[PDB]
Formats: sequence, C-alpha cells, structure tokens
Amino acid sequence: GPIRKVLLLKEDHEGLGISITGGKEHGVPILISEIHPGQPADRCGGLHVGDAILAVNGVNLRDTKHKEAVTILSQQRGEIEFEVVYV
Amino acid sequence: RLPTSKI
Ligand SMILES: *C(=O)CCc1cccs1
Repeated sequence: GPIRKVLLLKEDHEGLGISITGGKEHGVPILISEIHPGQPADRCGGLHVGDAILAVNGVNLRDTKHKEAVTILSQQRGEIEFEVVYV
Repeated sequence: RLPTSKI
C-alpha cells in the first residue's frame, strides 16, 4: 500500500503500545505484530498490525537490527511521527 | 524464528 505519515501522542509514563517483530539480521522489516488496546498507538488511530515501520522522527529503520529498533523506538517522547506502510 | 518485543 501507500507510504503513510502517522502522528502519535504519548506521555512519559506509558510505552508506545505496540509489539514489533523482525529486523535486518532476519531479512525482514520492523513489523507491528500487536497493537495494545487503549495504549498510545491504538489511540492515535493510524497504526495497524502488519504495518512496517520505515522511520520514526526521521530516523530510518529500514536497515536496523531488532534490538537497534527497540532502542530507537523506546527513546522517542511526546509527539512522535511514524513513516509506515502496509504490504 | 523471529524475536518479538513489547514497546
Ligand atoms: C513482553 O514484554 C515480553 C517479555 C515478557 C514479560 C513478561 C512475560 S514475557
């Protein structure tokens, strides 16, 4: 599908509310495998299971290993911009 | 086998 830009708002006491799988060491994108109900990704409305996360706040995630992506994603705070695509 | 992380 089309590449989308998606805004997510979170406070510092919560996580993003997603589960991710994949990573460059496995030859697969960073993929959203779960959206936790009621948490910030669910509330933002624009992120879905099956989406690949291509970038976050201008940081490219297309070539990142799994744990690299965890560190990058968990560092982001407040108003967070995602670049995502559903295949 | 792929890893999964809750974040
Ligand atoms: C979720 O964060 C996976 C790590 C686990 C936490 C409790 C059981 S497994």
